[PDB]
Amino acid sequence: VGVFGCPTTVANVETVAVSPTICRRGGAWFASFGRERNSGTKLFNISGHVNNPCTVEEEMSVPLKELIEKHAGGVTGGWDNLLAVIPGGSSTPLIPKSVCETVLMDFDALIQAQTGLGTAAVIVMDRSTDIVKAIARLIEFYKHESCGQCTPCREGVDWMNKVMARFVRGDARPAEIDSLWEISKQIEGHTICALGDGAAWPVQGLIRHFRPELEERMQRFAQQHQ
Amino acid sequence: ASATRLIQGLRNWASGRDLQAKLQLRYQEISKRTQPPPKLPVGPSHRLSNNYYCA
Ligand SMILES: Cc1cc2nc3c(=O)[nH]c(=O)nc-3n(C[C@H](O)[C@H](O)[C@H](O)COP(=O)(O)O)c2cc1C
Ligand code: SF4
Repeated sequence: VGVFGCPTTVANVETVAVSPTICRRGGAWFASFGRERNSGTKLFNISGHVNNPCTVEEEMSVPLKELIEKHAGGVTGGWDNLLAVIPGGSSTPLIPKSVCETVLMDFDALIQAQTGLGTAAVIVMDRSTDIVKAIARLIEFYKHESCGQCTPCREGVDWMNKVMARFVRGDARPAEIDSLWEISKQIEGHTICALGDGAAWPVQGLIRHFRPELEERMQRFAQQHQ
Repeated sequence: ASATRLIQGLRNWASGRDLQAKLQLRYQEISKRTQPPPKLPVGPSHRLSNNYYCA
C-alpha cells in the first residue's frame, strides 16, 4: 500500500540514477568498489569547518581523514584543529577526533563506531566550535521539522530542545544529563518513523562523547550565578 | 518551682525522693512554641535517572 494505495517503491535520487550505470557497466564492476556488503561509489558532502566545502563522488570505504584532507583540503587550522565530525548528516551521532583517524566512510565501519553512515554528509566541527550550541540548534531543527503525529517525538523533541537550550547555558545540574539520556531511550524505537530516532541519536552521541564538557559548562554556570 | 524551701524540704521528706530534679510541671526547658521553618528530606525514588516504576 503505497501512493494512492498502489504498489510503490520510494527510492533515493542516487540509488535511482546509478541503476542504468549498473545495468550498462555491470554488476561486478559496481561490486568491486568498497568492502563486501558495502559495494560501490558514493557522493560525499564535506561541509562545516573545512577549507573547501564540496560535493565529491568517492569510493565507498574511503577513510575520513583521507577524504577531508584530499577533497576539502583538511580542517581549518589543520587536522590537529579537529574537534568532532558528524559523519553522515544530522541524523547520525557525532564522532570525536579520536575516532576520525582510522574510521571508514561506509555503512558497517561507521556502525562499528556506534554511529551511522546515513546520507554520507561529513559535517566538520573544529576547536573553535561550541558543540553544545550546535547540537541544541540541531534539536531545534528536529522540533521545527517534525509533523506532530505521535506522542514521543511531538512531546519529547520539544522537551529535549528545552533541556539542550539549558545545557547551552549550563542552567542545570549534572543528573539531568543521564535523565536526558533516558528521554532519548524513550524516543528511540518507540515512534512511527526514524525522525524520533534521528533526534534521539545526536543527543546520545553528544552525551556519550562530550559528557565532561557539559559538566564543566554547568558547573561554571552554577558558580558564576551563585 | 516556687515552693519555699521549708515546704520543699517537707515535701521531699514526705515523698522520700528528690522532687525538684523531676518536676511534673513544665517550665522554660520545654521546646519553643514558634519553631523555625524546616526542610524535609526526599525519599529514595526522588531521582531523575534509573528510576523506572516497573523496576
Ligand atoms: C525523517 C526522515 C526523512 C527522510 N528524508 C529523506 C530524504 O529527504 N531523501 C531520501 O532519499 N531519503 C530520506 N529518508 C529515508 C527514507 O525513509 C528512505 O530510506 C529512502 O527515501 C528510500 O530508500 P532507498 O535508500 O532505497 O532509496 C528519510 C527518512 C526519515 C526517517
Ligand atoms: S515521531 Fe515521526 S510520525 Fe511522529 S511526529 Fe515525529 S516525525 Fe512524525
